[PDB]
Amino acid sequence: ALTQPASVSGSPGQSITISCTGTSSDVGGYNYVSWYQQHPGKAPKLMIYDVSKRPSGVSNRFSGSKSGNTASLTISGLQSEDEADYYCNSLTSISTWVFGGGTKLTVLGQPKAAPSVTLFPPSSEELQANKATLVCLISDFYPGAVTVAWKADSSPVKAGVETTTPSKQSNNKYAASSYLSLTPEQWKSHRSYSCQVTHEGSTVEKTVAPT
Amino acid sequence: TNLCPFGEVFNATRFASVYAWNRKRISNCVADYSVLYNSASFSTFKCYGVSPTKLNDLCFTNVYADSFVIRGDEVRQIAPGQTGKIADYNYKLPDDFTGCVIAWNSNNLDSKVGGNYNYLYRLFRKSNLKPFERDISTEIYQAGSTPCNGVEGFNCYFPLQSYGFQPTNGVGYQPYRVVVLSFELLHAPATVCG
Amino acid sequence: DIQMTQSPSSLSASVGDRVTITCQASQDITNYLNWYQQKPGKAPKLLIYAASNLETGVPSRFSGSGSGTDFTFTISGLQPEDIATYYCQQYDNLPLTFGGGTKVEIKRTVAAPSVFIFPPSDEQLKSGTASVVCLLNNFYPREAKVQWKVDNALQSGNSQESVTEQDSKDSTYSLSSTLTLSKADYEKHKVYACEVTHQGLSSPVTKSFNRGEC
Amino acid sequence: QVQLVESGGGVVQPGRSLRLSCAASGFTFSNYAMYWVRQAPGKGLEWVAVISYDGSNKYYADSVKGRFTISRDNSKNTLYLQMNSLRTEDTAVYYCASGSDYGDYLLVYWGQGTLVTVSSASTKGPSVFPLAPTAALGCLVKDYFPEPVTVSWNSGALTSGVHTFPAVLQSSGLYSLSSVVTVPSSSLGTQTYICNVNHKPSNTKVDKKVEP
Amino acid sequence: QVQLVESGGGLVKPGGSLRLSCAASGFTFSDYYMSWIRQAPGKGLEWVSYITYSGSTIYYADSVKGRFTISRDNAKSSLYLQMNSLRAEDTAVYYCARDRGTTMVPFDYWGQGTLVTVSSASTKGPSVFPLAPTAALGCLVKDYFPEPVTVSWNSGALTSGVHTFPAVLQSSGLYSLSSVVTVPSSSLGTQTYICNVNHKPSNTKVDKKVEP
Ligand SMILES: *[C@@H]1O[C@H](CO)[C@@H](O[C@@H]2O[C@H](CO)[C@@H](O[C@@H]3O[C@H](CO[C@H]4O[C@H](CO)[C@@H](O)[C@H](O)[C@@H]4O)[C@@H](O)[C@H](O)[C@@H]3O)[C@H](O)[C@H]2NC(C)=O)[C@H](O)[C@H]1NC(C)=O
Repeated sequence: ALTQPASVSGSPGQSITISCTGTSSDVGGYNYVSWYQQHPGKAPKLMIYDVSKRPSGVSNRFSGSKSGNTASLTISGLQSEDEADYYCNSLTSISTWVFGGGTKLTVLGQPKAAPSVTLFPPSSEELQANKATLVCLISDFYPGAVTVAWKADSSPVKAGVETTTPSKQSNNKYAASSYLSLTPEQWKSHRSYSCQVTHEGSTVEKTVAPT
Repeated sequence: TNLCPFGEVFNATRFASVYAWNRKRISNCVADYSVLYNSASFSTFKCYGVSPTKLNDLCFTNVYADSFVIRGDEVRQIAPGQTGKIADYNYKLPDDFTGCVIAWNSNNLDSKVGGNYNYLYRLFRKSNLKPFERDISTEIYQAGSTPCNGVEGFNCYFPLQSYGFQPTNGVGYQPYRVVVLSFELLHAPATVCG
Repeated sequence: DIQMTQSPSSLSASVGDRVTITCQASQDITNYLNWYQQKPGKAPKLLIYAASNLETGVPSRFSGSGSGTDFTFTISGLQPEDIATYYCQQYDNLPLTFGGGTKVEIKRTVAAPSVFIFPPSDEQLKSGTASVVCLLNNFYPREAKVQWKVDNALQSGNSQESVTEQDSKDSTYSLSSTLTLSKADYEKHKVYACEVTHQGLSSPVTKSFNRGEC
Repeated sequence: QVQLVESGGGVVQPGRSLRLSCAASGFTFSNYAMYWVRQAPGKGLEWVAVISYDGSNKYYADSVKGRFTISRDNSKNTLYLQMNSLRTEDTAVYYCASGSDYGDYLLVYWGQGTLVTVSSASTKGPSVFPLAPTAALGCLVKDYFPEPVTVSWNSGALTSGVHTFPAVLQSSGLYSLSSVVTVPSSSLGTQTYICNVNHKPSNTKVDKKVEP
Repeated sequence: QVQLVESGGGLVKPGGSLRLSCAASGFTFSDYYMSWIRQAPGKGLEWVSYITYSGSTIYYADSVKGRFTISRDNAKSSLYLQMNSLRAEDTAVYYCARDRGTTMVPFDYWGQGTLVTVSSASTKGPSVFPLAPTAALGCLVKDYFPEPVTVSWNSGALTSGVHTFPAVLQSSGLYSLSSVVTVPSSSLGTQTYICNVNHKPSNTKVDKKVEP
C-alpha cells in the first residue's frame, strides 16, 4: 500500500494539500498518477489521471502533482460539498496493482457540538433471560469523537464493551450506541451505574439505578 | 469550398496495421495545417521538401493520407534511406520523399493490458519492398525443399506478427500512431490551398 | 534419422599445412550443411553455412564444398590458435543431427620436458593425507611416461594423471602427476622421487627430495 | 448512455463459491478491458483482478490469486466473475470497472456495485425490548442477523430526533440495533411511541410499547 | 551487443524437474525461431527441442518426447524451458540456439550455456593447500563437487606463466584440479601471492598465501 494522511481538515475558502507517497518502482518511475473522489455510499468518480488531467465535467479548481515518490493533490477554495474521501492510484510494473489508501477530508465551518447522551435500565424482559446489557445511547456530537467508559458506584468498568467509531448524524453532528456486558450479579449488586462519555473532552453524566 | 476532413482521419477511432496500411485520397480543400502545427500535442513533426509554414500558404494539386501503428524505437525508420524491419518488409518511403510525417504518443488509446494482438508487421521476404508496396499476402514462403502445403511448420511461418504493446513498457516500446502525408505536383490545377 | 559420417576421427599437421575433413550423407541433401568450431570449454560458433558460404568475421583460410551426398571442408594453413574440434550438422529434415566429431592438433618438432617436484602442504598433513604432485611443464609431444620411486621402491597403482589441453602460443603440453596417499605411510617413508622417461629426453631425469628437510 | 449494471449477490458461507456478473450498454464492450474493485466496510479500496479485451490474458491480486476466475463474452457483452473458496475477509462491495477509452488499465465508468458478505452466522429474527429510564425512549433490536433492519416510529409520523448509531458486528455474529427519540418530558405521556421493526430478510413485524 | 545469457542450474535429483531461461538483448526477440541443443561432457552434439515463433508448432526429439516443453514470451523477450522426468544421461550443457534469423542465416550467435547435472551426493566446497619450492608456485584444490571451479591468482593480477589443469574424477566421487604458476626467483621473498577460489554451488570463496 501507499502512504496517505489518515485525516485532514480546513476552513471554507482555504487551500489544502494531501500527500500520496509510495516507493520509487511505481509512482517515481512512471507518470501514472490517478486520483478519485467518492461520496459516502455512492460510486467513485475519476478526478485526476497521470499528471493533472481531468475528465470532462470536473471543475478546474482541482489540481494535483507528484514529486520523487510522493504524489500531491491541492484543492483551491474549499466548499461544503467537496468534504468527502479522496483516493490515489498508480501503476504496478511488478505485474500487480495498488491503491493509495485512505484520506478523509472535513471542511470545518462550525466550531464544535456537545453530545446528547441517553441511558436506559435494561428491559424487564431481558433480565428474565439471565441477560443484562446496559445500553447508553449517544447523539448530536461533533466532530467524530466519542468513547465509552461505563462508571460503576466507585470503580471504572470496561468489561466486554462494544466501542463504536463515530458516525455523522443528520444535523451536522454525530451519534453512537453502547452495550455493557456485565454479569447479572454485577448489575444488581451495584448501587447506581453511571454512563460516562468523552466527546472532545466534554463529559455528561447519566446514572441508572435498579428499580 | 469545404475543408479537408482531417478530423475523421487523425481523430479516427480505428487504425489498420502497417502491412495492411490504409489510404484515403483527399483533395479540393481550403487547408489550415497550422491548427495541427501549433497544436503542440504531437511528440514529433518532421518532413522534407517544403517547410510547414511555407506549405501552409501554398497551393497543391493532389495529396494522399496513410496511417498505421509502429513502435517508438523504430519511429526513426520512417525516413528516406533507412533500414530495419519496417523499412525492409512493411513500409519504405522513397528517397525523394515529398510528403509529411507526424507521430504522437497513443499509449492512452491503442495499448491495452495483456498485450494488443491486433496490429501486425511483415517479417521475411525474398526481396526488398518497392516504394509504397503493399503486400497483404500471408502466403507461407518456402525456404526449404519439402512442400509447404499452407500449414505453418518447420519452414518459414507467416510473414505476419503482432506487437505486444503492453502499457507497462518503456517509452520506445509503446505504440506511436503515424499519419504519412503525400504532396505531389502534376499538370492538374492546385485544388487545395489556404 | 538420416545418419551423417565425418571423416576422419583425428588429424595432426604442422603450421602452413593444408588439411581436409570429409562429410558423407545418408540420403540426398543438396546444399544444406554447416561447419562449426568448438574451442574447449567455450561455446561453438558457426564457420560455414549451407556448406558453401563464408561467415562474416571468420578468416578466409577456411573453405569447403560438396553437393548432394558427399561434402568436404578444407583448411589452407593451420595456426597455433585453430586447435579445436570441428562439427557439421544436417540442415533440411525435421530431426536435425550433427556429425561425429574430429580433432585438429598442431605438429611440432620436439620440446624438452621441464621437471619440478613439490612437497605436500603441512596443513594437508594436519588434515591427515599426502597428495604429492610432480609437474612437467611446456613440453612436446603429448605422449610421455612418468614414474614414481619412493625409497627405491617402485610405486604404481595409486597414481593419477591429469593432462592439460595443448597451448595456443607455443602449443605445448603439461601434465600434473599427483600421487595421493595418507600421511601415515607418507611419514613411514622418507625419500620420494618422480622419474620421467620422455622421447625428447636423452636420459631419465628425476627430481627428488627428503621428507622433513624442506 | 454509458452505464453499468451489476448482476447481484448476497450472504454466503466460507469455503464455497459464487458467480457475479455485470451488464453493459452504451459503448463497444468488445473493445475494452474490465476490472473489479472491492472496498471493505468503511475502509479503502483494493484491486482484485483484470481481464484482457478478448478473453486472452488474466491477472489476479496476490490475495485472490488461486481462488478467482474471470470470463467475458463479446456476444452478450456480459462479463462474468467466479469467486471460489469463499473467505470471510473477502466480504465487501465489488465494483464493475470500466476499462474506458482515452485510457488504459485505469478505471473510469465505475458501475454501482454489489454488496456481498461472507459470514456463517445464525440468521435470527429481531427480538425487541423497551428502552425506558428531554427524556428519551427507545426500542432494543439486539442479537439479529444479518444486516440491516429498518425501523420506523408510528409508521412515518415521528421524525424530529432520529439517529442511526454504529451497531458494529458483535464478534458472536449477531448485530444489535435500536431507535431513539429525543423529546422533552412534557410530551412523553400524551402521545404514544411504537417502533415498527421490519427484518426484511425474514419479513417479520415485531413491536413494543416503551414508557418512561 | 547480441548476447544470450542463460539461467541457473546445478544438481537435480533423478527424475526431478527444473526450469531454464535464456534472456536476450540486441535483437527483436519476436522475429526468430528457437532451439535447444545439448552436449554431454566430451561427446557429440545432439538436437533436443525446437519451437517456432508463437508456440503454435512444437517439435521434440524422439528420445525426449513426452517429457520436454518449450514456451515463449514476446514481452519479456525471454525463452523458457521446463524439463520433467529427468533421466541420468541428460546431464550436459544445454545451450540456447536461435534458428533461421531475419536475413536467412541459421544458428547464429547462440551463446554460452548452463551446466545441468543428474546426481545426488552433496554440494560441498573445496579446501586449498599451498605449494612452495628458476622455480614455480601453485595452490591445490581437492575434493570438491560439483563442477565447475574457477581460480584466479591475486584476483587475476597475473596473466602469464599460469596453468590450470582440467579436473578429473577422484575414486571417492569428487573432483580435484590443480593450478601452478612459474616465475624467476628474483622476487620470491619480495612479492606474495594468493589464489582465489570460486565454487558457485557453495560460494565458499577461500584464499591462501604461498611462501616457503
Ligand atoms: C481532434 O480532436 C480534438 C479533440 O476534440 C480536437 O481539438 C479541439 O480543437 C479545438 C479547436 O480550437 C481546440 O480549441 C480551443 O481550446 C481552448 C482551450 O480549452 C482548454 O481550455 C479550457 C479553458 O478555457 C479548458 O476548460 C479545457 O479543458 C482545455 O484545457 C478553448 O478555450 C477554446 O474555446 C477552443 O475550444 C480544442 O482544445 C481541441 N481539443 C482538445 C482536447 O485539445 C482537434 O481539433 C481534432 N482534430 C481535427 C483535425 O479535427
